[PDB]
This record gives sequence, C-alpha cells and structure tokens, in this order.
Amino acid sequence: MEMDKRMKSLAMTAFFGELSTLDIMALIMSIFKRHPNNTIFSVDKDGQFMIDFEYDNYKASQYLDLTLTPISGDECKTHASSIAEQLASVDIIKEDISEYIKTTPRLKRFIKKYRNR
Repeated sequence: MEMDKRMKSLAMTAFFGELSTLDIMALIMSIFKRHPNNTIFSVDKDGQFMIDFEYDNYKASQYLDLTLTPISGDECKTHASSIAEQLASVDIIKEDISEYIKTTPRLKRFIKKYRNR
C-alpha cells in the first residue's frame, strides 16, 4: 500500500517540474514493470489538460503533488486536440517502453539517478 518514496523524491527534487503525468506512468512501467489500472482525463489549476493514471491506491499525478479535477463534458471539446496527442503518446509508450526510455533523455537520466547505491 505504497507510492515508492525514492521515485517521489526524485520527481520533486532532481527533476522538479521536468516530469509530466505520462512521464511518471512510463517510469513506473519501466522501473516497476507495473501498469495503470485505468485512465482519467483531467485538468490542472491553470486548465492544462492531462491524462492521469490510477494504480492500486494512488494516481500518477500524486508523484508530482498535483491537484487535478476530472474533466467536464463541456471541456472535452476544448481539449480534443490535447486528448489526441496524449492518447497517442500512451500508445507509443505502451508499444515499446524500453525504446521510449532510451529515446527520451529526461527519462533515461531519471532511470540512471534512480539506480544509485
């Protein structure tokens, strides 16, 4: 019944602000080989759209100390564009995680910094 302390720390310190909600979803997959139970279309304080990812008892947005409200039907038209981008990314991620990491510098770094004795 836990969010990994090390990851949370890295996301909030060494990578503060660099990581998106999809990023976290990716890292979790890559590092813990664990997948979301489901998806949550959502939006933040400033109204930026973002897919969130629900696990056992925590959301990916929580590794980033983020406060997201679910999306309203009315908003769904406003964000159609972003919704597509992100849905795309998720597929690319789901398709070859290993490749996605190698290809995305921020994520490669994070995996490195994550593996320190």
